Amino acid sequence: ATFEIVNRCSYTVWAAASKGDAALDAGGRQLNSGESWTINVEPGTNGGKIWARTDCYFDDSGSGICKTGDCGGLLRCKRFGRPPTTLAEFSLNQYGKDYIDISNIKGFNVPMNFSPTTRGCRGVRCAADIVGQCPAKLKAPGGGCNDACTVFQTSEYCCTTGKCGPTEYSRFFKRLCPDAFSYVLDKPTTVTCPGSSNYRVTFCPT
Repeated sequence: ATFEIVNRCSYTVWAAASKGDAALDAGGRQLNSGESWTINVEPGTNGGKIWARTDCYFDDSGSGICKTGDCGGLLRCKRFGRPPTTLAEFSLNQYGKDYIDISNIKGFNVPMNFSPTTRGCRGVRCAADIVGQCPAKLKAPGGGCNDACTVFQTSEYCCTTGKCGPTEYSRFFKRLCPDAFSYVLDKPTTVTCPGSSNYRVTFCPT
């Protein structure tokens, strides 16, 4: 499957793509403002994620640091990124269908649209100014808006036992972005697409 990753932000981002135990495609790349990078994701990929990283520095070997979404200091991510990270999430060719969503469960750094480029389903978007509106206690000094699990490490926010409810913090993310997951047990906003659809992830769509 192809994923065109487009940076419409006025700032550089370093795109990242992983399924948690491996890179997807090269795993990461710099995207200056306006640049597009197309990756190939193997059919059947379960639990893939794409995200933006901000304020990165990498040496000539591809080792370094980012302020949001850092994946073990690598340009080419093999693991998931450090919160806060707005997440484009997908599982492809799952009993003949693809499933896509956006999640704020690991916080929010950069606004995102995640849409099919082929027929048969809708896209999802979280484009509101979550960083600007972020509750004081969730603001990450390194940049972005943390989720409450990251900040407070409670069973309720982290849904450790599988029985949590919405919270004042989750409701903030949900108010700003109704079509993204705001906590683990949120009413799903997952879209079913035809198996083997292709996609575009756009940072700063609006």
